Amino acid sequence: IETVPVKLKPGMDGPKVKQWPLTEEKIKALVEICTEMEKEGKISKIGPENPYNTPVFAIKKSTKWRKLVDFRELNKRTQDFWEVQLGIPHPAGLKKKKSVTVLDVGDAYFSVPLDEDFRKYTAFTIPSINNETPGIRYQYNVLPQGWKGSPAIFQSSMTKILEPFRKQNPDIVIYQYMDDLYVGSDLEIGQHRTKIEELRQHLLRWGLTWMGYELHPDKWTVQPIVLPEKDSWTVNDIQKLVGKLNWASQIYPGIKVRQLCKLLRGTKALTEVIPLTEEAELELAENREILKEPVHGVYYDPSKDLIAEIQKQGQGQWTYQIYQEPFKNLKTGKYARTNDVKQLTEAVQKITTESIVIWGKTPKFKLPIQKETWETWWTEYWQATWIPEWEFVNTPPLVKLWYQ
Amino acid sequence: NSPISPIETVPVKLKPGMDGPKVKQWPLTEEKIKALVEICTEMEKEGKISKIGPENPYNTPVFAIKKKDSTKWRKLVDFRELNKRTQDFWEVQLGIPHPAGLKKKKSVTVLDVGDAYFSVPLDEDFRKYTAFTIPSINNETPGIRYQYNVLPQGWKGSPAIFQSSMTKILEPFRKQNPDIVIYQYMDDLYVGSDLEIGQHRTKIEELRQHLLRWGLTTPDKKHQKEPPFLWMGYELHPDKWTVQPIVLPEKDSWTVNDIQKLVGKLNWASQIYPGIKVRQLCKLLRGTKALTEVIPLTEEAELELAENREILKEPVHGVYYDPSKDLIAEIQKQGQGQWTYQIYQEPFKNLKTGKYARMRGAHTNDVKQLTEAVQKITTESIVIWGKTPKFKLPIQKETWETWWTEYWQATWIPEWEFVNTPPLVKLWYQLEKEPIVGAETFYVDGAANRETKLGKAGYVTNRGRQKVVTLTDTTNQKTELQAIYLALQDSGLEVNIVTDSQYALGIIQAQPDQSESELVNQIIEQLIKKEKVYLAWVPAHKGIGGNEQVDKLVSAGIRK
Ligand SMILES: N#Cc1cc(Cl)cc(Oc2c(Cl)ccc(CNC(=O)c3[nH]cnc3Cl)c2F)c1
Ligand SMILES: [Mg+2]
Repeated sequence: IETVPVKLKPGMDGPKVKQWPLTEEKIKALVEICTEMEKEGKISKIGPENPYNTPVFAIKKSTKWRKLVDFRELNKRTQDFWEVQLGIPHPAGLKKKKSVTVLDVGDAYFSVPLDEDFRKYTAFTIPSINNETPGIRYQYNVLPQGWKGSPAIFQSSMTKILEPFRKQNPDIVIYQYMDDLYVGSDLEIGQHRTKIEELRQHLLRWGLTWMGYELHPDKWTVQPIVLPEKDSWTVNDIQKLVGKLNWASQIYPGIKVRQLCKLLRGTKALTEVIPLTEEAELELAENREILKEPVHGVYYDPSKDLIAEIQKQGQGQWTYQIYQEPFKNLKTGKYARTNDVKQLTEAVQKITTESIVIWGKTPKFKLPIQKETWETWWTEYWQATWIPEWEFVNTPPLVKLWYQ
Repeated sequence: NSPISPIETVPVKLKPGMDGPKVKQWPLTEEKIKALVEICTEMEKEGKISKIGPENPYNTPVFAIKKKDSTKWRKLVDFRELNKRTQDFWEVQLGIPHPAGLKKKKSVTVLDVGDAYFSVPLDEDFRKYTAFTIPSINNETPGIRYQYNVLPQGWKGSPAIFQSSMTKILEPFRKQNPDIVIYQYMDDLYVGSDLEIGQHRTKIEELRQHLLRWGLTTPDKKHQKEPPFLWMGYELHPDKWTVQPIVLPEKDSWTVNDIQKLVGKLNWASQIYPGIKVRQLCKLLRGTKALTEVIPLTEEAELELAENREILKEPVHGVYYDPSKDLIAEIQKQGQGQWTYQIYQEPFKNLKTGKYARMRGAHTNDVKQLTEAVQKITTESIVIWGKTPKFKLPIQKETWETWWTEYWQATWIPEWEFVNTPPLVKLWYQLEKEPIVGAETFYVDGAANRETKLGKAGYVTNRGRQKVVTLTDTTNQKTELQAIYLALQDSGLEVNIVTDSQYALGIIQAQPDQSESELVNQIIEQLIKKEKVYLAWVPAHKGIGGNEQVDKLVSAGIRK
């Protein structure tokens, strides 16, 4: 096979990202895997004249260990290649299908050799414990899993592989994103599963083998901001409500509070009850209607990054919002049901998966957690083969209460 | 003289778009010129360098020095310019071994490699860039020109290429001797086995010989160092380790420099001597400073120092690591944001100790700090031992449970157990989930003028009270906290407070027990004394009753 030449975005050098410390268990697992990949020619040991590095991790995905390379940096620095030069167009139909199955096709890439002048940028290190040994250095000789360039390059081969199947099932949508195929149909679930098995057989002829089996995106609907319903309303309850309604108005146009504030006039004790006047009763009812419908004026812009915020609500509940401009929510949702970090990583993965399906992009996460805690623990429960961008924030205080 | 390894060379490049150095050789004394001719002549004989013509256009300055006590000359090459132009290499090591991570061995041998760098060849295509010139007596005739055949001292690539070369060389021996540990550090190898002395001293020789087959010379049985090994500020004995002796100076007048050097030594001692403190001594250094400027010790600083001397008066040692057993980590609060810890596998024989004394943010509490300390120790343990320890913490499971479930950040301590070692970690107050019936409701507010920095803080209450204090050189933030403080001062043991400051609410809802802000500390004092406090937020400038009135009241003279 002739290799596709790859050039970095002008002025950018390759990644120089340090390896996060690994437990013995994972180091040992990585050493087995890499020893075997070396024998098979997929990777080769490198010398110190290669100054690059990309972190590596071990995950379960099953009880078998899998190597997960964090190419987030290489991906940012090679964006012109995989997005503009060799972009994979994202089908709008995928999210409309009743069932979507996600298949791992990462092994496909290991039979295609990587441009020799690019290999150096895929350098990585297996560290040792207590800096006993210098630590084992490799680069890739073939398309590596986790690099967005790999599917960009394999795109032409994937099309040949899928051509018969597509031709025979023209109402099935197949989308490739990183190491995975997303396969959507409107069929009855048994028929759907049969066509998936059929697809597996096609793939098998080219040497290839927080979520249910399938995804059901047509059964994804919004989380309305919900206003409580009561017989008796205290000053506090109306205050709470007005605060909730107030913030809600920045997102939704038409939200009105005039009447509600009229009740609070004076310097009233918080516990004291205030019977609702008919105008207020009705103002409340009008807002209530507005919140059930979508946001007028808010549209996905492909030239912009997606952002995800998540809030811990207690009792295993987490809310989230995805937007490109603050308050211009494209999607909002809830995730439920361990410990906090486990739940959070589950939520992050589910939100990312929905994001791939809806837009063909992963969002940048604002995570309500301490950096080091996250960095220590996230790999223990991570099962995806991609990794989204993230940063760390302080959530508080009522952005929490304004949802759920 | 010495061998030069037949190991393959590492190909080396200049930074793309850069040519090699062409730095002008400055005229030298006859004395210096003569020394350099004798040195280089000898180095050429040994293979280390070679003569080249004037076709090679590259040059790097050369110097020579000889101390006034000595008669031996040394050559100094200034590779600054070549180093700019030489590619980046992979970093040598992520970290250095900690003694506490060493598994105990029956026998240990240290082997330093002689003339490490000069024993490794240099990429033939790159040698040209290492050119230098011994100049003529008064720079009249063309100088004598040389280039390096081996890794030069002071060149950017030598450390990395050496280590790389040592690794390749060691590989086969490792694969045939999996039981033997060999630590690589700089020119050194540290070699440990569980074999009996005889079979060890044999295996050392097989290694020394294997190393010699590849051009690397090492010391023999007679010249090999003996335990205790003194290494990087540590002492490594056969079944324990410690830090090298710490001399705590006595002084009438302490200079900044003396205190910096004291803190450093105490910090270094803290890895095995438990309970070391440096907070008060560090407080003295946070200022204009100046190395020779004497700083008088505060009473607290003197007491801290005295307590450390007591800790240090008798030697303490740590044990080595046994990978068949779990690690246990214990943490104690020492007060004033200071934490101390000990890690052992068998109580109470410590592998090592440490401290945590870090403010994360302006306002915090002991539960947050403890979690941070746990996180630091966990990372440290993964680095030193490749696994996390089981924890023993001075906090009830119930306190931890209440805190994590109600707090808004995700947080997770791995396997731990409560241990009753006071002071215990607790939360000192809690805010009500609901409005307090039969309690006065204070609507509070603050305002600050941006030009003048004058401010007003105040409240109105449902029982008809009001108050307004004036403030100078303040900010909006500060006035909002003052307002809350006022309401707490003038209220009974139960009170509902309504604010429009998300800033203040956020601080207070995290149940801080300590702050850099005096005002916040005063607010905390109050919150502890109260029986019940309910704190709520309303948006500002929406004419919400109670809020609109205190807003008019505190805006007067400050804002429209
Ligand atoms: N100098 C030095 C030095 C530095 C380091 Cl990091 C390690 C080192 O060797 C040791 C090795 Cl390779 C393993 C274990 C240890 C700990 N010491 C022993 O096991 C021991 N046994 C008999 N005498 C001693 Cl001392 C090493 F020091 C020696
Ligand atoms: Mg205000």
